[PDB]
Amino acid sequence: DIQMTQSPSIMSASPGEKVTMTCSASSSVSYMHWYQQKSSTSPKLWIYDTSELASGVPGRFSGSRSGNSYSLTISSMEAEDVATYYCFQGSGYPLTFGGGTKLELK
Amino acid sequence: DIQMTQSPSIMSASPGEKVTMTCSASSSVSYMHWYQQKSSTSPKLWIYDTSELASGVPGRFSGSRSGNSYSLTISSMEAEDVATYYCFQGSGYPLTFGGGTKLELK
Amino acid sequence: EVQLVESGGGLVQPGGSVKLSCLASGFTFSDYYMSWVRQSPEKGLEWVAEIRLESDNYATHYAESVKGKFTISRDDSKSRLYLKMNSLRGEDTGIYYCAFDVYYGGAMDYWGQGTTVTV
Amino acid sequence: EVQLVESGGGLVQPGGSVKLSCLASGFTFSDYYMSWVRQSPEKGLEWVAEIRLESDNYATHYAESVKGKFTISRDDSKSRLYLKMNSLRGEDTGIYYCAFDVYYGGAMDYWGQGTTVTV
Amino acid sequence: DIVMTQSQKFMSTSVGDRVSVTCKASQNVLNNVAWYQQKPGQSPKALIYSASYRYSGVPDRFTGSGSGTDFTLTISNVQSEDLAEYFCQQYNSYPLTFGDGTKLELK
Amino acid sequence: DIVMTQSQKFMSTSVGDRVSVTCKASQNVLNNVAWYQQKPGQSPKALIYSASYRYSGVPDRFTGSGSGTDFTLTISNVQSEDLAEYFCQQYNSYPLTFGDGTKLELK
Amino acid sequence: KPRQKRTATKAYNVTQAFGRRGPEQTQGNFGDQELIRQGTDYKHWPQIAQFAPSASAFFGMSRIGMEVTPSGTWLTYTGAIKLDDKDPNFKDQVILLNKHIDAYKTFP
Amino acid sequence: KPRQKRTATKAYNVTQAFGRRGPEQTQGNFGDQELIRQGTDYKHWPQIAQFAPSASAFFGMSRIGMEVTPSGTWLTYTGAIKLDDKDPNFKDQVILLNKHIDAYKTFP
Amino acid sequence: QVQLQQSGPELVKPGTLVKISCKASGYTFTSYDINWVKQRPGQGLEWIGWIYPGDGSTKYNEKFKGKATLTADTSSSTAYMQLNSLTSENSAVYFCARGLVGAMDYWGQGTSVTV
Amino acid sequence: QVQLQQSGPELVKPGTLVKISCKASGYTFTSYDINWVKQRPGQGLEWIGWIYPGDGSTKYNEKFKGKATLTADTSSSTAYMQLNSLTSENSAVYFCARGLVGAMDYWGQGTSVTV
Repeated sequence: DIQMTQSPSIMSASPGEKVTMTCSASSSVSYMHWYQQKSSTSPKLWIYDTSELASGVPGRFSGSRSGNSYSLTISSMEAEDVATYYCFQGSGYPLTFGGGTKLELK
Repeated sequence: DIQMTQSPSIMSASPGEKVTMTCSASSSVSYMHWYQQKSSTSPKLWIYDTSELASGVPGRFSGSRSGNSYSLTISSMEAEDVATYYCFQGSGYPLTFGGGTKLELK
Repeated sequence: EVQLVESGGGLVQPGGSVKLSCLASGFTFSDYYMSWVRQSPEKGLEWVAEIRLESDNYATHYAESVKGKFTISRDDSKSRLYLKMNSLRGEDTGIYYCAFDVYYGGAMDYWGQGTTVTV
Repeated sequence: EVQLVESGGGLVQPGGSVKLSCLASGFTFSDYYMSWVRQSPEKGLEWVAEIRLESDNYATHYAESVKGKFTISRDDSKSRLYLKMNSLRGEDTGIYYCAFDVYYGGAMDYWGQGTTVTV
Repeated sequence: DIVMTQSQKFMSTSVGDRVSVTCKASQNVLNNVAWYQQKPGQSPKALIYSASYRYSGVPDRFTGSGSGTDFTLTISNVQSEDLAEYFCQQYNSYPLTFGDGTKLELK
Repeated sequence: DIVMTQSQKFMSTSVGDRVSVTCKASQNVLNNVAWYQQKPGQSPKALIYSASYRYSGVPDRFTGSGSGTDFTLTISNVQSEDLAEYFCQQYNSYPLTFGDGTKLELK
Repeated sequence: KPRQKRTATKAYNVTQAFGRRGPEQTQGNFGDQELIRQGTDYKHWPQIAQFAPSASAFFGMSRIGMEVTPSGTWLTYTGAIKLDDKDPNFKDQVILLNKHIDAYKTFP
Repeated sequence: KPRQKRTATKAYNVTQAFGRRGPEQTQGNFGDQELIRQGTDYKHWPQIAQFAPSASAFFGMSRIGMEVTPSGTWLTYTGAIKLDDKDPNFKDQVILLNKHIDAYKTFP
Repeated sequence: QVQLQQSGPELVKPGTLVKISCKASGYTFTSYDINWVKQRPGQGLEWIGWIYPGDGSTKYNEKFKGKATLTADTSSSTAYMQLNSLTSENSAVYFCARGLVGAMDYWGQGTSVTV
Repeated sequence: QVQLQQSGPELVKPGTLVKISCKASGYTFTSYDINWVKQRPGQGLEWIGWIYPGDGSTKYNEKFKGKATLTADTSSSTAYMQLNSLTSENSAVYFCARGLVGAMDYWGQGTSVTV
């Protein structure tokens, strides 16, 4: 079994300021994906294969892989980015989502 | 173990015509290197591996790999091509040269 | 071309059974796998279970949090996915989504609307 | 640069023994193969033998018709190749050449001048 | 479900000429289509696969070209042994279609 | 054989400034060169390999660049512990031919 | 295991180990609906597996280069393998290597 | 055997089976002065061959394409394999790979 | 060479179950896939399905699900088909051919049904 | 940590054979090469050669062929160098070092020889 944890939980943000969210994971994680959910809407895919942005995703976002720790780096904060972001695994059958990080403003 | 025989013994030629020389190979020779010797001089190399023209050569010549039979096509004849021409192996240790083809003019 | 819709919810008495259904229209349904995902205010999102094609004898796989008390079935003719439940303890409250991906392998990019289940 | 020079030939009576030489200057002779190629007015070019590097215990490899009566040895210090002959019959008439390749194997590109041996 | 449509249900021609038919596909099907011939009252025989290559036994003068949408079969020097019906099949998304039919006649 | 020539047999500089050396090769050595540092008395360590990579322990102040003939390095800031001799080698042809010697003194 | 020596089976789906197929340079191109699921268990795999380079052949035939960016270091390979036109299996490989090449544009 | 599945050794020299190394598109460029001679017997072979793609990796990562000319068919393979930067053997692999790529320009 | 012999004509009463057989030979049976197709008089061809005599995989088309039931017999390299619609709307002929991934390579004389 | 010890200073009479020792540790001995270099006081470095302990292969530079001789001892991961040409021209220091084929990684202390 694999247990994963997102380090920030209620991290705040300011316009234009860079935002960083780190998802820890165990081994065997091939390519961690990132989804985003807003208030009262269906979840959408935003990062797949840890590097590739999805369809419609603005070029602001970009992923990284520092060893076993994966990271999402919001280049500049915009009004259209206040939502919950959650990490997802895809290798093992016991799939497990992260804990979610709720990004607010200042 | 290996026997190689060039088909034309003494083939005549005319200026601007097409020349075809055929070397057979009753073996599994990977690439058939291909040499040329003129009268009273040191032999020189003319085809590297069954297709490639050598260093310092007109682009007239071109090799082929029609099955176990190998061939050289001379596009147009010229005064600079009256010599002997030999096929050479080099896959197996018991190396064997061909019989040679003597291209004369008409 | 692709659009999912799920229903079958409603108030459930503690310990009862409810059979959520998901209907798909606009693609070859017996070509792709599907899974279910919960959504609760506290525990966020958690994976319920996924199902595989008819080729592998309708192979299933269920999450460890609920090994029993759940069963995914998939009829191929009517093109639906059924999520049968049993003994709903007072923890499974919130929305349920039915999601699938085109490039087989968890990258879910076709979600639905949501079915509300309350104990 | 590369320039091979070979000598040592001459008139030899049947049953005699000669010793051709092959001196090279301009490249690291201790890091390449080398072989001999004979020529006759009738039988064309035939392969005599080759020699390999010091790594493989100075391995040798001779042709079929001339399997015996010939011996290739190579001293690396003076940078020469020696081809010793014994009991030369009437078939060994004509010009002998040294030949070594840069890309180890097959295509011989750096030839020499020629050494004349007559029975 | 992909639909493959033709035109010219009847198309006569002359002997020893250049005739070519067309076959447009609704959804993009890359380059995986195949052309088939069938003489009346006999089983079909495969003409061209992969839209460019020719089967063994199939003579020359039967060429194919196209990619994606408009696939074309070109026959040169039409001879007597060509009066038949010609079809095209797609192979990208099961289920498979076979076109409608192109009769090749004389005039 | 290959000869690697390095001029400026004596170079001085200030503290924390940008200083660079130059080492030209006769034949093409592709990108297979490496620099080394030796302080007076002690044995030399290893600074840069493959002309654009640092070993483990070398501070990031050191960097290198170049390809083919004009291989060079650059020290970002001259510190006290960088008073030594620096060499550049040729790991391609076999006669390895280490090259001359340069120094980086103060002023 | 490093990503360049991972076998794809019914457990590790092809998109689950080699990433999703797409147009990007890093992303792969080969594969159709059946192959990305069955993996090496695909019924006509050996026939398309007769083109997989061996350990030595890959280095011996392909052109290799090293490209370095602030992102890291990459090995770039440019290969070219000819297909025999005399073997009877010639009309067995073109179809297989056409149904699967550039097939990501056809997925819904 | 086909050209894409030949193993090189001290009997079949790399230049004897994979073709003479050169600058042309078809020909390769790896090997410096010894890999083309010893072959898989090269004393530092495994550390280089760990970058050799497996059967499912070559057809799972490369941008495969098919080119048709009057000469015949050709399978074109572009690829990119990333080398990690944390494992110590990193400072064992950049040295070897640089001292063998594009080394045909260094022969006399 | 490669030949796929099929049975002869068959005149049957409505609803009465049918069985159309085709025996393969001259090639490795479990190396290629056998498919079927129908051809109404005047209309065009339309796919039915294929069967591979390995794992017994069989992927029908949407229209003819449940209407046709393919089988395999590796003992004599024979594949046959059972149809159960027989509504005077499928009064046609059927062709049992081969194929790698769907591209039909060879064919056979076929059969002919009549309600 | 990877370290490479070497013997101390030696003062020898002309013509006498000189043996220099270089012991390794904390490293798979058959996984690298032990090479040697010379450094006359004032002059620059120059190559001598390496020895691979496994195959015993030895490649010398042109100048020192027949002058120095290397050897290997897999028993204690120690390599020795024998100098048999020293007359008056080699009052210098020698550096036993390591490294893959080509470049040199971490070095050793070395030792000085004066006639």
